[PDB]
Amino acid sequence: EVQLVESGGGLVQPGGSLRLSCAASGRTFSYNPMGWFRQAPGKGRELVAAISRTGGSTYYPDSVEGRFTISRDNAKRMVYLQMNSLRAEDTAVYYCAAAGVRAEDGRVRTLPSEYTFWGQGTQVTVSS
Amino acid sequence: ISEPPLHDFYCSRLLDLVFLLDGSSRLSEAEFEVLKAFVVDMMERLRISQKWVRVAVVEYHDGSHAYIGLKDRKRPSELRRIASQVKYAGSQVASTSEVLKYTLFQIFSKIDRPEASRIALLLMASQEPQRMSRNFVRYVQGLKKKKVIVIPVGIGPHANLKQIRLIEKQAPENKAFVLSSVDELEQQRDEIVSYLCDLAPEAPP
Repeated sequence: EVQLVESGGGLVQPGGSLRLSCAASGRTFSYNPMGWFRQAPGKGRELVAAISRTGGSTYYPDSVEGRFTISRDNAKRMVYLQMNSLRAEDTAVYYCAAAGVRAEDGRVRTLPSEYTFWGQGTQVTVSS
Repeated sequence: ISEPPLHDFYCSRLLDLVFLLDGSSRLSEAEFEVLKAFVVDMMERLRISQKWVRVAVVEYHDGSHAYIGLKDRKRPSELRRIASQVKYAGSQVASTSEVLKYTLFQIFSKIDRPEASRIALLLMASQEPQRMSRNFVRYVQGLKKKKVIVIPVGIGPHANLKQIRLIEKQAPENKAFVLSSVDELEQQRDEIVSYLCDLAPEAPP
């Protein structure tokens, strides 16, 4: 139905910067609300960033306000995670997801169970 | 591919949707402009394509003036511009019986898209002469047999409630919205487009 492909992960210096890309494809793709999640060593999946269908609305947990900007370009069927002033704890596998529950409503989605389609993951390691 | 969503709400389903606009003087020129705006807002909240939502726009007086057919392969922005430029008729009569016959024999003469739901959004402000209603139930029954859902929207105190209730009787998905005026259309828009979207399937290919 929906295929999501993350790219652009790698190693960075603490306080460094990194842009993640996600290429969305498939017939049923309708510019769904999207979200970036992560799994850090020994931890559950965390939503770090969510965006409405149009991009006019965004959600980040207070913990990461100022360190992540989610954006999207619907003409290219892309979504992005700008990572800024990176820390040790930002080391994790980063997943791009899309809401398939009531897709017609393109408002930002914070409930992780409403995210239905998932990419393969991209590793970000913040080290020396 | 071609043209991204204008709003957060965006119906990506298999739907043949027909907008039927009362052309009688029961609406002022200014009230008719409000009706077209509602139609253009609706169109902006649909994924318009031969694969997803197909739209038709007809204005009805004692006859039917089609401006867009379901099959007209044009750019959504072009289709919406056409809808915004439908002319005020301000006619003496608007015949629900005639525009339902047109929809039955001219729009839904054959079912290209059995995979899609088919919807007639009958936007009513007036009451046709009782001489013109001879075959009214016949044509609604003909639409129920072609699996066309008729959704009557009565606008204002002159809309024919007898006929709206009649349409609801003839079939259970046939469901009505009774509005006190055109200004209520914008209030009611999000509920209406949500209802229309839910009657349709997500790609059952």
